[PDB]
Amino acid sequence: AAIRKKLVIVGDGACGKTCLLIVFSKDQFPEVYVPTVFENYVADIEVDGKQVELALWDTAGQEDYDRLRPLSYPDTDVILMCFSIDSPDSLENIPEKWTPEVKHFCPNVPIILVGNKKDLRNDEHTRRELAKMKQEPVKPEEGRDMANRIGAFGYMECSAKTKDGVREVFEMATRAALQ
Ligand SMILES: Nc1nc2c(ncn2[C@@H]2O[C@H](COP(=O)(O)OP(=O)(O)O)[C@@H](O)[C@H]2O)c(=O)[nH]1
Ligand SMILES: [Mg+2]
Ligand SMILES: [Mg+2]
Ligand SMILES: [Mg+2]
Repeated sequence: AAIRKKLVIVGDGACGKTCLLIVFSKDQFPEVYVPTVFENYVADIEVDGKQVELALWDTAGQEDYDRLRPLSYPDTDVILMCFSIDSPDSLENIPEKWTPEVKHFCPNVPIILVGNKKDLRNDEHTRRELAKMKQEPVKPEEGRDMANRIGAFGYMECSAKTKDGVREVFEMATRAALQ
């Protein structure tokens, strides 16, 4: 009857995974109370005229539990693989940590590469703090290149803070899961 797809979100601690789920889940109508933990959390989305049940799994809190975390991977239909645009170190962990893991436990599962916190790219305090480490915010082309490099289905940027791009992240994930 209903189409259910399992979505798992991964990426470094504090890169915006939980906030991204919260903003998406709060967008749903009728309005529902949204918790701060997501484990098989069912969200109903309509994409291209089709009703889909997305079962959301957040790995926040598990980023350094290398043996516990992969227990969430079986029968995943789509991966949101996140980094934060205010953290080049988070982007470097995409090929170095997250991609090998996800490809191992989720073979042939489509990956959406997601750059979070896009509102920080041109933020004065963010630039100043990063410059102390000889870094700067991630550029869009660096995100697009990484997405090609890891064989992502697509690349999206979003901000949980402004909500820009959030809907589109989940529409893209849903299409990927269906196809
Ligand atoms: N400026 C900005 N801050 C964000 C955004 N998303 C999350 N944050 C903040 O970044 C921190 C980590 O976010 P969280 O979603 O808990 O990250 P998680 O550990 O990956 O689940 C929190 O202080 C959030 O309020 C965003 O889009 N823009
Ligand atoms: Mg990351
Ligand atoms: Mg976010
Ligand atoms: Mg839940």
